[PDB]
Amino acid sequence: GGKHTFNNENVSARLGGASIAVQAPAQPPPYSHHHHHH
Amino acid sequence: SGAAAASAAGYDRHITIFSPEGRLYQVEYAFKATNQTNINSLAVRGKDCTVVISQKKVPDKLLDPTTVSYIFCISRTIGMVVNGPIPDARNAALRAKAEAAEFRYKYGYDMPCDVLAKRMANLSQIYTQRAYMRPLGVILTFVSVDEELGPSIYKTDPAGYYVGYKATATGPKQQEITTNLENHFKKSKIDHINEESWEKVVEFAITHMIDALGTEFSKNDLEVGVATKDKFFTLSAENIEERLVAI
Repeated sequence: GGKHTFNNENVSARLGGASIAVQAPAQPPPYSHHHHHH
Repeated sequence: SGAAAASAAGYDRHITIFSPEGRLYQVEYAFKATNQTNINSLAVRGKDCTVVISQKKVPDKLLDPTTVSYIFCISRTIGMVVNGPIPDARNAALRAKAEAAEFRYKYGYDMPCDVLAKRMANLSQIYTQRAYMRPLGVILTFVSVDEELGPSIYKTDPAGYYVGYKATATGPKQQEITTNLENHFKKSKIDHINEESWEKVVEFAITHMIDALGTEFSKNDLEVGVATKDKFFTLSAENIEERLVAI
Protein backbone atom coordinates (compact mmCIF):
# COMPACT_ATOMS: atom_id res chain seq x y z
CA GLY A 1 0.00 0.00 0.00
CA GLY A 2 2.88 2.34 0.76
CA LYS A 3 6.55 2.01 -0.18
CA HIS A 4 7.96 5.40 0.83
CA THR A 5 10.21 5.91 3.85
CA PHE A 6 10.23 8.91 6.22
CA ASN A 7 13.74 9.26 7.70
CA ASN A 8 12.91 11.46 10.68
CA GLU A 9 16.18 13.33 11.14
CA ASN A 10 17.41 16.14 13.41
CA VAL A 11 17.54 18.75 10.64
CA SER A 12 16.28 21.29 13.19
CA ALA A 13 18.49 23.01 15.70
CA ARG A 14 17.56 23.36 19.36
CA LEU A 15 18.92 24.76 22.60
CA GLY A 16 18.40 24.75 26.33
CA GLY A 17 18.92 27.93 28.25
CA ALA A 18 19.61 27.93 31.90
CA SER A 19 22.85 29.87 31.85
CA ILE A 20 22.71 30.35 35.58
CA ALA A 21 25.70 32.05 37.13
CA VAL A 22 26.99 33.13 40.49
CA GLN A 23 29.12 36.22 40.98
CA ALA A 24 27.60 39.48 39.74
CA PRO A 25 30.43 41.77 41.06
CA ALA A 26 29.05 44.71 39.10
CA GLN A 27 29.62 47.97 41.00
CA PRO A 28 30.04 48.53 44.77
CA PRO A 29 30.41 52.19 45.68
CA PRO A 30 31.79 52.49 49.21
CA TYR A 31 32.38 56.23 48.50
CA SER A 32 28.83 57.43 47.78
CA HIS A 33 30.02 60.91 48.80
CA HIS A 34 33.64 60.02 49.84
CA HIS A 35 32.53 60.40 53.51
CA HIS A 36 33.78 63.88 54.40
CA HIS A 37 36.00 63.92 51.26
CA HIS A 38 39.09 64.25 53.42
CA SER B 1 45.44 39.03 39.24
CA GLY B 2 47.99 41.64 40.37
CA ALA B 3 45.80 44.77 40.30
CA ALA B 4 42.62 43.06 39.09
CA ALA B 5 41.20 42.86 42.60
CA ALA B 6 42.75 46.29 43.10
CA SER B 7 41.12 48.16 40.21
CA ALA B 8 37.77 46.54 41.01
CA ALA B 9 37.62 46.54 44.81
CA GLY B 10 38.66 50.07 45.62
CA TYR B 11 42.15 50.20 47.08
CA ASP B 12 43.30 52.56 44.31
CA ARG B 13 41.61 55.88 45.12
CA HIS B 14 41.97 56.23 48.87
CA ILE B 15 45.50 56.66 50.13
CA THR B 16 44.96 55.27 53.59
CA ILE B 17 43.62 51.84 52.71
CA PHE B 18 45.76 48.75 52.73
CA SER B 19 45.26 45.78 50.54
CA PRO B 20 45.37 42.26 51.96
CA GLU B 21 48.69 41.91 50.20
CA GLY B 22 49.77 44.73 52.46
CA ARG B 23 50.28 46.98 49.48
CA LEU B 24 48.78 50.38 49.35
CA TYR B 25 48.60 51.43 45.76
CA GLN B 26 47.95 55.13 45.48
CA VAL B 27 51.52 56.12 46.27
CA GLU B 28 52.62 53.21 44.11
CA TYR B 29 50.63 54.93 41.38
CA ALA B 30 52.25 58.29 42.00
CA PHE B 31 55.47 57.29 40.36
CA LYS B 32 53.92 57.04 36.91
CA ALA B 33 53.68 60.83 37.17
CA THR B 34 57.43 61.24 37.51
CA ASN B 35 57.93 60.13 33.92
CA GLN B 36 55.26 62.35 32.36
CA THR B 37 57.92 64.56 30.78
CA ASN B 38 60.29 61.91 29.34
CA ILE B 39 63.19 63.57 31.13
CA ASN B 40 66.33 62.14 32.59
CA SER B 41 68.78 63.83 34.93
CA LEU B 42 72.09 62.81 36.48
CA ALA B 43 74.39 63.58 39.37
CA VAL B 44 77.93 62.72 40.45
CA ARG B 45 80.50 63.59 43.08
CA GLY B 46 83.95 65.17 42.89
CA LYS B 47 87.01 65.91 44.91
CA ASP B 48 85.17 68.98 46.13
CA CYS B 49 82.79 69.73 43.23
CA THR B 50 79.37 68.34 42.39
CA VAL B 51 77.31 68.48 39.21
CA VAL B 52 73.78 67.77 37.95
CA ILE B 53 72.56 67.73 34.36
CA SER B 54 69.18 67.78 32.67
CA GLN B 55 67.70 67.93 29.23
CA LYS B 56 65.74 71.01 28.27
CA LYS B 57 63.46 70.09 25.43
CA VAL B 58 62.77 71.82 22.11
CA PRO B 59 59.01 72.43 22.09
CA ASP B 60 57.18 74.87 19.84
CA LYS B 61 59.21 77.96 19.09
CA LEU B 62 57.13 80.44 21.05
CA LEU B 63 58.63 79.73 24.46
CA ASP B 64 61.20 81.94 26.17
CA PRO B 65 63.77 79.29 27.13
CA THR B 66 65.41 81.42 29.80
CA THR B 67 62.67 80.41 32.26
CA VAL B 68 62.01 76.77 31.42
CA SER B 69 64.21 75.06 33.97
CA TYR B 70 64.02 72.23 36.47
CA ILE B 71 67.04 73.47 38.44
CA PHE B 72 66.15 75.55 41.47
CA CYS B 73 68.78 77.32 43.53
CA ILE B 74 67.30 76.75 46.98
CA SER B 75 69.80 78.41 49.24
CA ARG B 76 73.52 78.77 49.07
CA THR B 77 75.48 75.52 49.26
CA ILE B 78 72.31 73.71 48.21
CA GLY B 79 70.40 72.94 45.07
CA MET B 80 67.91 70.55 43.63
CA VAL B 81 66.54 69.04 40.46
CA VAL B 82 63.12 67.48 40.02
CA ASN B 83 61.60 64.64 38.08
CA GLY B 84 57.98 65.26 37.45
CA PRO B 85 55.61 68.00 36.52
CA ILE B 86 56.59 71.56 37.19
CA PRO B 87 53.81 72.64 39.57
CA ASP B 88 54.32 69.72 41.91
CA ALA B 89 57.99 70.66 41.92
CA ARG B 90 57.55 74.25 43.06
CA ASN B 91 55.47 73.51 46.15
CA ALA B 92 58.31 71.26 47.24
CA ALA B 93 60.90 73.82 46.24
CA LEU B 94 59.21 76.62 48.12
CA ARG B 95 58.29 74.65 51.23
CA ALA B 96 62.07 74.13 51.45
CA LYS B 97 63.43 77.58 50.61
CA ALA B 98 61.42 78.82 53.59
CA GLU B 99 62.82 76.01 55.68
CA ALA B 100 66.56 76.32 55.29
CA ALA B 101 65.96 79.91 56.32
CA GLU B 102 64.26 79.57 59.69
CA PHE B 103 66.90 77.04 60.67
CA ARG B 104 69.50 79.73 60.08
CA TYR B 105 67.28 82.02 62.15
CA LYS B 106 66.81 79.43 64.89
CA TYR B 107 70.04 77.40 65.03
CA GLY B 108 72.80 79.63 63.71
CA TYR B 109 74.00 78.03 60.51
CA ASP B 110 72.84 76.66 57.19
CA MET B 111 71.25 73.27 56.86
CA PRO B 112 72.98 70.47 55.00
CA CYS B 113 71.33 68.32 52.39
CA ASP B 114 71.17 65.57 55.01
CA VAL B 115 68.49 67.22 57.07
CA LEU B 116 66.91 68.88 54.07
CA ALA B 117 66.20 65.44 52.64
CA LYS B 118 65.13 64.10 56.03
CA ARG B 119 62.84 67.02 56.73
CA MET B 120 61.05 67.32 53.41
CA ALA B 121 60.80 63.54 53.38
CA ASN B 122 59.50 63.57 56.94
CA LEU B 123 56.55 65.46 55.40
CA SER B 124 55.66 63.41 52.37
CA GLN B 125 55.18 60.53 54.78
CA ILE B 126 52.65 62.58 56.75
CA TYR B 127 50.71 63.41 53.64
CA THR B 128 50.47 59.63 53.14
CA GLN B 129 48.94 59.29 56.58
CA ARG B 130 46.37 62.03 56.40
CA ALA B 131 44.16 63.13 53.54
CA TYR B 132 45.52 66.69 53.64
CA MET B 133 46.94 66.54 50.18
CA ARG B 134 47.58 64.19 47.33
CA PRO B 135 51.23 63.14 47.54
CA LEU B 136 53.31 65.23 45.20
CA GLY B 137 54.05 63.25 42.11
CA VAL B 138 57.80 63.83 42.05
CA ILE B 139 61.12 62.28 42.91
CA LEU B 140 63.69 64.94 43.63
CA THR B 141 67.44 65.16 43.98
CA PHE B 142 69.53 67.39 46.21
CA VAL B 143 73.17 68.46 46.09
CA SER B 144 75.64 70.27 48.32
CA VAL B 145 79.29 70.71 49.20
CA ASP B 146 79.32 70.38 52.96
CA GLU B 147 81.99 71.37 55.45
CA GLU B 148 81.91 68.18 57.49
CA LEU B 149 81.13 65.59 54.80
CA GLY B 150 82.40 67.01 51.53
CA PRO B 151 80.24 66.51 48.47
CA SER B 152 76.93 64.83 49.02
CA ILE B 153 73.97 63.76 46.95
CA TYR B 154 70.57 62.86 48.28
CA LYS B 155 67.26 61.76 46.93
CA THR B 156 63.66 61.70 48.03
CA ASP B 157 60.51 59.95 46.91
CA PRO B 158 56.79 60.41 47.63
CA ALA B 159 56.78 57.86 50.43
CA GLY B 160 59.68 59.26 52.35
CA TYR B 161 62.58 57.02 51.42
CA TYR B 162 65.88 58.85 51.26
CA VAL B 163 69.44 57.69 50.71
CA GLY B 164 72.60 59.50 49.83
CA TYR B 165 73.89 57.95 46.68
CA LYS B 166 77.40 58.20 45.30
CA ALA B 167 76.14 58.86 41.79
CA THR B 168 72.80 58.32 40.15
CA ALA B 169 70.33 59.16 37.47
CA THR B 170 66.57 59.04 37.18
CA GLY B 171 63.68 59.24 34.77
CA PRO B 172 62.49 56.76 32.16
CA LYS B 173 66.01 55.75 31.32
CA GLN B 174 67.82 54.79 34.49
CA GLN B 175 68.92 51.32 33.49
CA GLU B 176 70.82 52.54 30.46
CA ILE B 177 72.61 55.31 32.33
CA THR B 178 73.06 53.63 35.69
CA THR B 179 74.89 50.75 34.09
CA ASN B 180 77.06 53.20 32.17
CA LEU B 181 78.47 54.37 35.46
CA GLU B 182 77.98 51.37 37.74
CA ASN B 183 80.47 49.51 35.58
CA HIS B 184 82.68 52.60 35.67
CA PHE B 185 83.00 52.57 39.44
CA LYS B 186 83.91 48.90 39.77
CA LYS B 187 86.87 49.69 37.55
CA SER B 188 88.46 52.19 39.91
CA LYS B 189 86.81 51.67 43.33
CA ILE B 190 86.44 55.36 44.10
CA ASP B 191 83.16 56.59 45.50
CA HIS B 192 84.07 60.04 44.22
CA ILE B 193 85.52 61.01 40.86
CA ASN B 194 88.85 62.58 39.98
CA GLU B 195 89.47 65.71 37.88
CA GLU B 196 89.62 68.34 40.64
CA SER B 197 88.12 71.08 38.52
CA TRP B 198 84.35 71.39 38.42
CA GLU B 199 84.97 72.07 34.76
CA LYS B 200 86.66 68.80 33.84
CA VAL B 201 84.15 66.70 35.78
CA VAL B 202 81.23 67.99 33.74
CA GLU B 203 82.63 66.63 30.50
CA PHE B 204 82.88 63.24 32.17
CA ALA B 205 79.21 63.24 33.01
CA ILE B 206 78.01 64.66 29.71
CA THR B 207 79.60 61.99 27.57
CA HIS B 208 78.26 59.16 29.70
CA MET B 209 74.74 60.47 29.17
CA ILE B 210 75.46 60.57 25.45
CA ASP B 211 76.80 57.12 24.68
CA ALA B 212 74.31 55.34 26.92
CA LEU B 213 71.43 57.75 26.37
CA GLY B 214 70.85 57.38 22.63
CA THR B 215 71.66 60.52 20.65
CA GLU B 216 73.81 63.65 20.39
CA PHE B 217 73.23 66.90 22.26
CA SER B 218 73.66 70.58 21.51
CA LYS B 219 74.08 73.43 23.99
CA ASN B 220 70.43 74.40 24.05
CA ASP B 221 68.82 71.05 24.82
CA LEU B 222 70.70 70.96 28.18
CA GLU B 223 70.74 72.81 31.46
CA VAL B 224 73.30 72.03 34.11
CA GLY B 225 74.07 72.86 37.70
CA VAL B 226 77.04 72.74 39.99
CA ALA B 227 77.90 73.03 43.69
CA THR B 228 81.09 74.43 45.18
CA LYS B 229 81.95 75.71 48.61
CA ASP B 230 80.27 79.06 49.25
CA LYS B 231 78.14 78.77 46.08
CA PHE B 232 75.68 77.06 43.77
CA PHE B 233 75.03 78.18 40.20
CA THR B 234 74.45 77.37 36.53
CA LEU B 235 76.55 77.51 33.42
CA SER B 236 77.46 78.44 29.82
CA ALA B 237 77.58 76.50 26.55
CA GLU B 238 81.21 76.22 25.45
CA ASN B 239 82.11 73.16 27.51
CA ILE B 240 81.28 70.78 24.65
CA GLU B 241 83.01 72.78 21.92
CA GLU B 242 86.11 72.21 24.05
CA ARG B 243 85.35 68.49 24.00
CA LEU B 244 84.95 67.35 20.42
CA VAL B 245 87.95 69.38 19.26
CA ALA B 246 90.07 67.19 21.52
CA ILE B 247 88.39 64.19 19.86
